[PDB]
Amino acid sequence: VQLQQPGAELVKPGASVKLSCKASGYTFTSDWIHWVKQRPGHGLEWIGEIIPSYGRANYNEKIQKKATLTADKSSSTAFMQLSSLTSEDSAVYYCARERGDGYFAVWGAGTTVTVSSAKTTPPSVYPLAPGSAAQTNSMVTLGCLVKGYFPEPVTVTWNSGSLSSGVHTFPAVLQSDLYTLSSSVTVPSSSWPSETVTCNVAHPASSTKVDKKIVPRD
Amino acid sequence: VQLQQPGAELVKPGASVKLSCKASGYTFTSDWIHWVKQRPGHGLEWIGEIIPSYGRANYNEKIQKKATLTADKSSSTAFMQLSSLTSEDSAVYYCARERGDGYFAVWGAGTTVTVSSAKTTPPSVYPLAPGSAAQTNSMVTLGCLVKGYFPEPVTVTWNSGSLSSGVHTFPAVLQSDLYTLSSSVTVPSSSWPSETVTCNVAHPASSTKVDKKIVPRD
Amino acid sequence: AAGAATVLLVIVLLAGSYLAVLAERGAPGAQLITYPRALWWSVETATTVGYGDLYPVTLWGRLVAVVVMVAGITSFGLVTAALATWFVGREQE
Amino acid sequence: AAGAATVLLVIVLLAGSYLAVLAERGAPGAQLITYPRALWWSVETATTVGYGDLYPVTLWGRLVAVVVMVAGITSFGLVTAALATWFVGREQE
Amino acid sequence: DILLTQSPAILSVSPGERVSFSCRASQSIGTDIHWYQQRTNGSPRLLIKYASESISGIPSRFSGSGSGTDFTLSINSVESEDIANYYCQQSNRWPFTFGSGTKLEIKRADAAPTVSIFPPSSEQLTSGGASVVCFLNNFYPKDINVKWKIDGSERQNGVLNSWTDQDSKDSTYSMSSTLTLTKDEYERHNSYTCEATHKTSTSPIVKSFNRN
Amino acid sequence: DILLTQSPAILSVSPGERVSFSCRASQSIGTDIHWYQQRTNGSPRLLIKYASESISGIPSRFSGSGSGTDFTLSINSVESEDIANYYCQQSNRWPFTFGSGTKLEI
Ligand SMILES: [Ba+2]
Ligand SMILES: [K+]
Repeated sequence: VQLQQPGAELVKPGASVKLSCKASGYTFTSDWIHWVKQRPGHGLEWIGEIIPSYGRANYNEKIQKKATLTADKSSSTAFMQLSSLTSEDSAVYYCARERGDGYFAVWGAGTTVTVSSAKTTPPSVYPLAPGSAAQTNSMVTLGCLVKGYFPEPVTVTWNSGSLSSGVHTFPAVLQSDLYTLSSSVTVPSSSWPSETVTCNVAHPASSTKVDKKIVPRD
Repeated sequence: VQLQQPGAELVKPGASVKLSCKASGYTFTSDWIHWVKQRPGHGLEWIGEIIPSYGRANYNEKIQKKATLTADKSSSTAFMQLSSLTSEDSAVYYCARERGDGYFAVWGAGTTVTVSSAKTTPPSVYPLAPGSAAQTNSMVTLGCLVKGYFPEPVTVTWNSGSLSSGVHTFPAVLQSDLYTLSSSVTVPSSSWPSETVTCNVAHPASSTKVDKKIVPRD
Repeated sequence: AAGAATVLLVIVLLAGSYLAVLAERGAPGAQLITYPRALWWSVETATTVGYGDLYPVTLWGRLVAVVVMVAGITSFGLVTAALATWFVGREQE
Repeated sequence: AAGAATVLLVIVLLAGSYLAVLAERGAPGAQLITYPRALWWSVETATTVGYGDLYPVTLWGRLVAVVVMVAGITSFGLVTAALATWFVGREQE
Repeated sequence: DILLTQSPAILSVSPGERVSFSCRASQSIGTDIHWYQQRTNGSPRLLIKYASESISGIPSRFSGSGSGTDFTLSINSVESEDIANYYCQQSNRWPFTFGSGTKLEIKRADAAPTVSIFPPSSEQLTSGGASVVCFLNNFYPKDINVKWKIDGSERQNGVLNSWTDQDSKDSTYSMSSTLTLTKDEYERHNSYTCEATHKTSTSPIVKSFNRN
Repeated sequence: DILLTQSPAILSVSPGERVSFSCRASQSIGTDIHWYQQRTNGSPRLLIKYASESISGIPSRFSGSGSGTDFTLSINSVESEDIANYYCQQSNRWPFTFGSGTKLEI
């Protein structure tokens, strides 16, 4: 991973927050670091650039200038300080490494900021194995159910990524200040349960990842 | 003839083809050779230029780059390689000689490419002399009928071009993977049959040219 | 002298190209903002040409520009001298 | 010397004009693409004028351009010298 | 890619009368436009170069006008040999582009078709087929209604028509009509007729031949 | 702020068939446009740089066309793995801007 930034943050309305971007690889004298913001289902809103070596930063003319950029020349990590937030200020926040020639060659994975006063809850994973009497088609579908987490997001994986064929993780739904989603997978009925299948649910905001094997109904 | 290129080619779909353009006259250091494509009933689609002396070629940005240009500095002949064709790639293909000042002073006659899997058939010329009882107006009309050839085109001439007044060669028609057209001519009823009138049908794709005198009904 | 005033022009043109991007980024409208074309601009400047391609619009940008002209036009008012003497005598013999 | 630095400028301006068309053809947008106006551009360049008529946009195009400026501005930094001495002394006597 | 836009698409006119095709570029190109004439079946052919100057070996009727983004080919008078498609092609910025094309029509005096009926050649029957061809030559306008009849009764099948583009000696049109059958079928009928209802002739022009 | 305008908003097509997203700038920017692909849940990812040149590690289906104010991403054929939002981002005059986005349906 080239550009590296955390998973998700939670801010109370009006409070501040800092955001990181540590970049292994090269750390050129001439490199710039940009930040782009993506409100859900919207375009890419450019916020501002910063040259970490020399130290200068330039922010976006049009937007409400809530942010201020920084760097650490002897750590190869750059920061962004957002001050006094609303829920209009909740979005994904990427960083990008522009060589100086004018495009974003390398992108971070993006940080998910959620400005709310509700509290942080870990998730509750439950396995989803078929009924005790469901005729086994050649392929068999089975998933797991991640219920009651806040805030977004959660990374769902199957056998820790080794099984990544036939998977649909569904969008989360909201209800009384808690989320809920489900994931699916499909294996050959020949190869299960004779091979074991587990679903792993990382939840960055609470720093909790949890595994669950999808056994048959014993 | 200044720019010289063959008559017609037939390519199986997916196959390749090369195309020639030999230029008598001058062969300047500074000359460029262009190629233009004309799908039937359409405009002039510019494909790409090549300077044969120095050797560089530049192709068209927008189109699907199927082609690649070449030259022969000690033969004064230039080539174009079209690779993996469909029937969207069937058209006339001219070459042009641009002096370097930016216009196409000299044009080739154009090559007719036909991408199909049907086979190559020569034509079948039949004479068309009037009936045995058709009152002779001052001028008399008579032609010949070229039937069942593939692929296009055919050059039709009368007495090998010496008689080029009163001639209409008609468009070809298609039917079950074979073509058909007819040509016409008009001479003074005084000057025929006391002068002899023949129609010549060159068909470049099959390398067959065939003559036929239009006698009276003996 | 020989290939000396040469070298200083190169220091001027790189740093000039570099500082221009720093000075011009942040001003809305400037096209002098990527290290490539910033360098071509500093040649365009160190050598009287005035093609109208790129030019500065901030205050500090024009200052970097002046530094180039002086340090350039002077270097180039000496680099072509070298070339002149060199090849003219070369071809003489 | 006499009509010597003259001749080199002419070699530079023709080849420069020639290579510009080769380098600039293929880049979408360039107007430096026909051997006539390519030559006028190389005068426009060998002689500081910067009229803004034509200029290069590819990388190799600007390189051909730099070759002209150096080989030009130096030639012309010597061709006008000849003219100066020549006619000034001519009119003196 | 510079956009060259030739309006109008087609151009009517009466012979001997000035005509001006317009071209209009998406931006300023100066004088680097060039005009090409292309007739039916023929390759293109330069007409005016650099928007005003003329080519050696071009009828002086052709007048090169315009500069900037407006451009005009102009023909001081017209004659029938000028019927062709006309193209403009800029050279000001890479890459060289072309115009949409503009075709030139001629309004002329109406003229009636010359009809000619042709029995299948003796050679043609010897293989295994017989086709009757009927020529409608040199009419105007191009709207003509052909009609076949076998022994007075009307045959609607196995017919192939073909219209020529507007000819460039006279400004008139022509049309053919092959009649595909089999040799076996040709032998068990006697008469074949060819009727053409055209604008000039309320009375339809007819031609026929009998084998027996 | 330069205005990049991607029409159309969405694009239907059948698999294996050429598709061309257009972009159009509020003024002349030369060749300083760049295309980014962004799928569901994923970060953006450069595709074509400087409007014509390609990136090392990009399927050759992607064809960079255009210059001036008209620009065209093009995919010589389509397959199901290309369903994503597509963005253009100019670098000709400060500040760098982005397009509206264009999603690809099959
Ligand atoms: Ba000057
Ligand atoms: K200037």
